[PDB]
Amino acid sequence: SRRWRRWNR
Amino acid sequence: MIQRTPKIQVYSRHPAENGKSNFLNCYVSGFHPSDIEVDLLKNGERIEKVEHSDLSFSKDWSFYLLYYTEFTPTEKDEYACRVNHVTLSQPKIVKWDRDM
Amino acid sequence: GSHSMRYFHTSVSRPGRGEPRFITVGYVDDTLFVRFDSDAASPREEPRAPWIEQEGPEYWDRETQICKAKAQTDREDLRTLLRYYNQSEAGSHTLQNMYGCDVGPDGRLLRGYHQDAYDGKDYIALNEDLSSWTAADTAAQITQRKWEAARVAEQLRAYLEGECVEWLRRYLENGKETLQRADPPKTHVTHHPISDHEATLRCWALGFYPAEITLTWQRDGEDQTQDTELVETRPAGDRTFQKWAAVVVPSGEEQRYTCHVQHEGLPKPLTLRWEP
Repeated sequence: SRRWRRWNR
Repeated sequence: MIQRTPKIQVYSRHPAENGKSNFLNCYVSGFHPSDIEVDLLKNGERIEKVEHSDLSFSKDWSFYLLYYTEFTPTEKDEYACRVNHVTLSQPKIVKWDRDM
Repeated sequence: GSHSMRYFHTSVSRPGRGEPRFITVGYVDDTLFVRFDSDAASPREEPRAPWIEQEGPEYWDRETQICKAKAQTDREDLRTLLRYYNQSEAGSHTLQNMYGCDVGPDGRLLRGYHQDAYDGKDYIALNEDLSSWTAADTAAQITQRKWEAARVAEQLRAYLEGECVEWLRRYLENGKETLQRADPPKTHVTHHPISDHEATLRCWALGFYPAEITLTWQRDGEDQTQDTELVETRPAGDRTFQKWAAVVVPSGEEQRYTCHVQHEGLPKPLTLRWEP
């Protein structure tokens, strides 16, 4: 199952 | 941009036996950038229904793809995979050798 | 033995041809189990292994939202990186990311990964400590400063040590009949005359799983690394793998050469010779 949280570079 | 030329292997899923249904594979790997044209050919002619895996990559970031089609090998029929990439001045054509 | 789960992501810009293409795949060990392609007619994450199909609709909805959201962040990041690298809008550029976990036979975390590449070269990587970064160039240092502020490393640590290992454990059990049953290679040695004085010996390994294998030719019990042609391990397309190794030998000296095969599916490592 994938990680939910995301962050821009 | 660093560019990396594709490695190419052409082979069958199972031991080739004449008259018996099988899968012809063309595996391209070690390449960058990801844009690539790959065709499977039967006696010089482009094979119509060719499927492919979804784009993925190795530890070193280089891409790989598997192209494949259901086929029946015979004694006289020739098969090959034709590959074009930005690193190539002309498309590379690798013949299918049933012992390779 | 030991196991892994990995998610791979690739975005490729295509100036003048619409929005970047996003493709992501997931693996357990060497088994592809999920896929998403932003160019599919109606994009959703889809199953690619029978043991994942049992997951409920809520699973597929969440996975699909994550993929779509990741595609959007990569579109934004491609535009940001043109500014970081002072690049024009003329060229195609590539962002890659891989993350996941390696576990031991006890299902405990051995190593977590989260690492990125731009135009095929290292951009930024989470270190093995799961608390610090390796940034490859001055652009990636900007990203590092942003990610330190936002405690990205701490959040990845929590994901990789928890969710990643646990979902891997779940998949291994659900898929045990195929994931935890190694298929040993089927092997044979072939002989091919080149001339009256020499011949090729080719050692074949077919239908094996997982992909990790060692195929070596020895002469008089010594490894022949220099003289051995060894092809990249290749997918058969039915979830198993293929590989061969070949040496060129003098006519009549074939009995001096042994092919050695190591694979986890074999009870014992094999020693093969050509049988005339």
